[PDB]
Parts: sequence; structure tokens; C-alpha cells
Amino acid sequence: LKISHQFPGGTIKEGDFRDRLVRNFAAEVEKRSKGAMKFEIYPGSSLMKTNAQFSSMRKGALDMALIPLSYAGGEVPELNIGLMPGLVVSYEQAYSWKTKPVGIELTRVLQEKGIVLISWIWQAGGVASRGKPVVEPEDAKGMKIRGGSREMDMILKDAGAAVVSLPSNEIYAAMQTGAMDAAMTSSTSFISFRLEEVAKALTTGRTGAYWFMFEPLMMSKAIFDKLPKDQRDMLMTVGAEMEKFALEAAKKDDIDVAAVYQKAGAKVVDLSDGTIKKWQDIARKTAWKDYGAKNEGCAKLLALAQQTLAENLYFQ
Repeated sequence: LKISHQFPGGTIKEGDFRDRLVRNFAAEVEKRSKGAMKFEIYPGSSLMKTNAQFSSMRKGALDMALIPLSYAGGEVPELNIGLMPGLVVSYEQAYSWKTKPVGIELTRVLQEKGIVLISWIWQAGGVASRGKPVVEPEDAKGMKIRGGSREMDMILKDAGAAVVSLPSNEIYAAMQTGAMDAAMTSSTSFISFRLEEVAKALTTGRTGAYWFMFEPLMMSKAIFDKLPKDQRDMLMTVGAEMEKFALEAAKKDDIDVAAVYQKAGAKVVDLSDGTIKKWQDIARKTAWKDYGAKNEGCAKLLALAQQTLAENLYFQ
């Protein structure tokens, strides 16, 4: 079975946690299945381009991939929820989605489009800038910035930025060549794409973040459904186990990224609660409106996601 992703390749012990994750997944499924299932890992878009992975899975042309979900928001607008500030406020709350109505609905929508959710993965982010740190939304005014998704970019546009769309594996080159002023991506990516080589400032997620992206490990439903039940169950069981690994790895990178950039000479700053709320309040007026209005499926997912915000405040 092939597993494709856009991130740098490494080993089980060392590298981009997403690459490590899928190698641990493969290794554990292999161990448990005793050779019945074997895997081949294709990092760094070595199998196919980043934007071809999702559709290939849907068609059964690609077995598995780990991809930012919202990259597919153009063909399936519902998926734009994968990066949309204000709906996710913490890792605990974001992972809680899985068994709640919002996660059940997201899973249902993906199944209808030919996709199985193997591991939930959420990642906090930040902003790297070729000049001043981008901290407050108003800092984006007049800058050209890659937000990472339609809905992140709708917020940036409101703030007066010009926005640029590209997959994160293309950030390094775009920053290098001055095609943009700043880029948002995950803590892990800031490290693995070596963006300290092409920026002077980093705004981290150490004291919280407004940017959280869903980057799940997924599998073609056409392929998954043809496998024997015992193998299907094993993929799902091991898949769920990977989520604790992703949780711990993303949090560690949220911290470690700061030291990487400091040692490289960058100006490194964090986000206050007040600043984070400013970005989330703009999201409600812009992104949430754009998303909810797109189709009834989006409206439904937005409503269900909002319940998890209330649960986070009012339940224990």
C-alpha cells in the first residue's frame, strides 16, 4: 500500500512528525498483520504533485495520503472547515470533534466523496515574515501573505492584505523569490521546510494560536472497502492510535520552532489572548459568513462546530 505526502522525508525516529507518523502507522500495521499488509512511503511529493493526491485517492488511484484537508475546498466546499479561525481554539477541543456531531458529519461527507479518515491530525501554526513580525490583524495591511486556505485568506483580505494561494511545500521558493511578504503554516512546517532561511521574523503559537489546520491521514474508500474486514479494522485501530502521537508531536514543535528561529537570528514573538481574539472576531464576520453561505452542508458543519465551542466553555 502506497502512502503519499508533500512533506520532507526522514526516518521513523527523526524528521517531520507527519512523515514519522505514517512510517509508525505502516510499521505497526505490518507488525500486527504479519506481512499481509505492507506499505511504501512517498514523501516530498515523490509519487505525484501535492494537488493530485486527494482526487487520486477518490478515484482509487492512490491508496493513502496525508494532506491538509482544506486544500480540496474548491471541489468540496465543506472541507474548508479544515482551516478556519475561531472554530478551533485548542487541541483538546479540536480533537474532541471526532466523536461529536461535527466529526461524524465531516466523516460522512468524506465517505460520500470516496475518502476514509484514518487519523485525525490538527496543527497549530504561526506566521513567518520577510520583514516585521505579523502579530495583529492590522499588521497584514498592505502585505502579500499566504494564509493557507480560502477562509484564512478571507480574513487576511478583510485586514487589507493581498493573498496568495499555494501548497505549503511551495512556500520556501515563494518567500525566497519575494513572491510574498509572509506565510502562515504549521509549527512543524516552519521547521521542516527550513523557512528560517527565507524569513526575518516568526510569530509562534507558544502562547496560543488562531491558526489550526486539519491535516489527516486518509485512504481511498474504493481500496479500503475491498480489503478483508480484519485488515480494515486494523487500519482503523492503528489509525486512531496515531492521533496521540500527532497531538504530542505538534505541541512539541509549537515549542521547538521558537528556538530554531532564535538560533537562526530571527525575531521571534508570541500571541496574546487579546490578539488571538481579534483574529477570531474578524473570522466570525468574514470567513464564517463566506463558509456558511456556500452551501447547506457548510452551514450544517459550521453549526455543529459551534456546539463544540459552547461545550468547551460550559461543560467539564
